[PDB]
Amino acid sequence: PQLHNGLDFSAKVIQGSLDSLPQEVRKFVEGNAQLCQPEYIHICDGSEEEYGRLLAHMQEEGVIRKLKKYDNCWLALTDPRDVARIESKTVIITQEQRDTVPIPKSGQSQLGRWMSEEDFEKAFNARFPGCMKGRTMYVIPFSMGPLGSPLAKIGIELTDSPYVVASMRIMTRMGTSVLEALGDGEFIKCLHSVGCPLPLKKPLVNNWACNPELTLIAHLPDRREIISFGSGYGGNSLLGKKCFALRIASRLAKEEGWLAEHMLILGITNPEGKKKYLAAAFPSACGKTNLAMMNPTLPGWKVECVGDDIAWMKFDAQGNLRAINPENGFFGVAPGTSVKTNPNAIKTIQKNTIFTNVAETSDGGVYWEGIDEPLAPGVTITSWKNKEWRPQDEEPCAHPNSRFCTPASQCPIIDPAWESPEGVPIEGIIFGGRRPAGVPLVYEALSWQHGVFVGAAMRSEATAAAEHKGKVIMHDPFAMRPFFGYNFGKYLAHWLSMAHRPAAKLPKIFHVNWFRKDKNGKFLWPGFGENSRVLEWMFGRIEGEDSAKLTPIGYVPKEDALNLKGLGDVNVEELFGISKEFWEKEVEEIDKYLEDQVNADLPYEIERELRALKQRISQM
Ligand SMILES: Nc1nc2c(ncn2[C@@H]2O[C@H](COP(=O)(O)OP(=O)(O)OP(=O)(O)O)[C@@H](O)[C@H]2O)c(=O)[nH]1
Ligand SMILES: O=C([O-])C(=O)[O-]
Ligand SMILES: [Mn+2]
Ligand SMILES: [Mn+2]
Ligand SMILES: [Mn+2]
Repeated sequence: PQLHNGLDFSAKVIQGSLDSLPQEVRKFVEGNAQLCQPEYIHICDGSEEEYGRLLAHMQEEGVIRKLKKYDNCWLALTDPRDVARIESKTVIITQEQRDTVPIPKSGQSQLGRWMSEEDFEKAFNARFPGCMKGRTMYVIPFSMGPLGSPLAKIGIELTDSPYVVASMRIMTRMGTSVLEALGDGEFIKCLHSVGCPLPLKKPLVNNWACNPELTLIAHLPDRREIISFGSGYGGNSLLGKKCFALRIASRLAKEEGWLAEHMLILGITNPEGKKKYLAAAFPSACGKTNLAMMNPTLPGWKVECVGDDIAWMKFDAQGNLRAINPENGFFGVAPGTSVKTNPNAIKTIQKNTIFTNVAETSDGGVYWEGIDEPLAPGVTITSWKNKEWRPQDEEPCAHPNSRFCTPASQCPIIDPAWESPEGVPIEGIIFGGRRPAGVPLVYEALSWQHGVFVGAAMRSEATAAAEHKGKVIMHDPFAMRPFFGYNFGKYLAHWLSMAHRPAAKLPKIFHVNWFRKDKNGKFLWPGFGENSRVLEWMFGRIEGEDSAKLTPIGYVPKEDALNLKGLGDVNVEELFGISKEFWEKEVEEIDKYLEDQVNADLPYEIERELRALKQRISQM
C-alpha cells in the first residue's frame, strides 16, 4: 500500500499494536504521528504495571517527587507561567460566528472567543509540525461516564506528556476495555502537545516542558476535535474535562436534547429517612468541592458525593431530570483544605493522589495555606517554587491554584449510585457566587423562568482559576462563562424549553451567597459545615413546607425558619438585608450586560423577568 514504507509506524510502537486498533482510530494515530514525528508510540492499557512505569519515568526525568509520608502520593512543580486556564487563548472554531457567540451590540463578546477555520489553519501549521520530535506519543483511550453505558462518550487523546497520562488515569476511565467498547463507533479526537520538541532550545523551569508564548486550546465541534498546544495544566491538557465534558458536550447536548453543566451533584439525607439529590453551579474557586464533600453540623443529616464539577443531565421517560457524573476523580483546589473545612477531602488525598504546585515538608508531607496544622519541630518547608520558605515571607508556599488529583472511589462519603448508568433524580438546583455585599444568604426563585434569569444574572469576584486579577465583580452566568460551547442566547432558550416537555418535574431553583461581608471586612456566615443549615431549609421547601416569605427578589426564609441553634450571634438583619439602593444599581448592570452581550439572541421571557424585577424593585 506504500512505495517506501514511509508511513508505517509499526516499528515505533513500544506498547500495543496498530493492527489491534479500529480503522478510524488507527488513521487518527498514524496521521498525527506523521505530522508531529514522535520517536515512539505507546498505546495505553490502563494497567497498574503501566502506571508504575509512568511514575518511574517521570521520577527519573525530575518531573515528580515522591511524598514519602503518604502511600503512593507524588508532587509535581510546574513552570510559574503554566498554572491555570487561559481563557484568552481558548477558542471555538465554527463556520458562522453566531453559532458560537451572540453578536454583541457594542463591545466584544465575553461569552466566548470565535476563530475562523482559515485563521486556525495558519495557527495550526505554525505549531504542530514536528513538535513531538524525540518524545513518546501516548494514545489514551478514555470514557466519560460509566463504561458500556449508552449515555457515555468515548475519546482518544494523543499526548507527549506522561504527566497527562497519569492524571487521565485518575480523572477518567481509560484502558484497553474502552477500545473494546468503542469498536467502530464514533469518538472524540483529542490532540495535545507541550510544544518542546527535542533537542531543547529553551531551558525548562523545574523540568516542566511548556511553550507559553504559543499556547492555544481550540475546539472544533463540527469535526468533534479538540486541539491543545503549549500548556500542561490540567484545565488545558486533560482534554476530557473542560474541553470535552463541558464545551463540546454542551453543543452536543443542545443537538441531542440534554444538558452539560458546571455543577456538583450531592445526595442529602434527613433524620426522617428521606434522601434527595441536588445540583449546584458555582464559578471556579467558589465552593463546589467543599459543598459536595460537606460534613454536616446538624445531627441526623448525611451528605454523600456524586460529583463535584461536571454534570450531564437529561429527562427520563417518567419526567425526572436524571444526572450522572462523567468524571472518575476529583481535581480540587488545595489551599483552604483543612480538617475543619473539608475533612472528607483530607481522608481522600492520603493515597494514590498526585499533587501539583503545593509545598513539601522535609518529612515527606504536603503543605499549603489554610491547612491549619502545625508542624513538628525541625520540619522545613519547600515552596512550590522549589525554594526554602519561611512563614514570615510574602510569597505563599503553595500556589493559589495548586491542585490535587485523587480517585473518586476513595472518598469516604462517595454515593453508592455515583457509577449507576441510570443517574440520580435532581430535585433542586443551586446558583451562587462570591458577592461581598447586597446579595442575601439564600433565596428561592418564583418560577422556572425567573430561575433561568437568576442563573443568567450571576455575578462573582474573580478567582485564581483563570488569568483574571483585581477581584473585580464580573458576570458568570450559570458559572459557564469560560465553558460555553455554542451561542449563549440559544443556551438560554434551551433551558427555558425544558418547561415545555410533557410531565416535566422541574426542580426548584435557589441562589446562595456564602461570601457576604459586613462593614469590617469579615464574613457574616461561617459556611462550610454550617451550610447544612441552609440546605435543611431547601429540603423542606422541596417537601412543600410553608416556611418562605415573599420579597421583591424571590422567596426568603421566614423568621425562625432556619436552624440557628449553636450560633445565635449571627446578625440575621444583614444576612437578609435587601437594600433598594443596591438592587436598583444591580438591575442596571444586568440590563446593560444582557443588552450588549446577548443582543438579538435574548429570549423574550428573559427580558420579561428583567422588566418584572425592575418593577418590583421600584415599588419598594
Ligand atoms: N468563606 C467560605 N469559603 C469557602 C466556602 N467553601 C469553600 N470556600 C473556599 O473557596 C475555595 C474554593 O473552594 P472549592 O470548592 O474547592 O472551589 P470549586 O468551586 O470546586 O472550584 P473549581 O474546582 O475550580 O471548579 C476554597 O479554597 C475554600 O477555602 C464557604 O462555605 N465559605
Ligand atoms: O479547575 C477547575 O475545575 C475550574 O477551572 O473550574
Ligand atoms: Mn470547575
Ligand atoms: Mn472543585
Ligand atoms: Mn415558555
